[PDB]
Amino acid sequence: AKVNIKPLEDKILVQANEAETTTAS
Repeated sequence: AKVNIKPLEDKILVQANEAETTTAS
C-alpha cells in the first residue's frame, strides 16, 4: 500500500529538467 513514489518522483524529476529547459512555451 506504499512504495508509490515512482510517479511522484517524476513531479520532482520533471522540475529538475523542466527547471533548465525554457518555460513551457
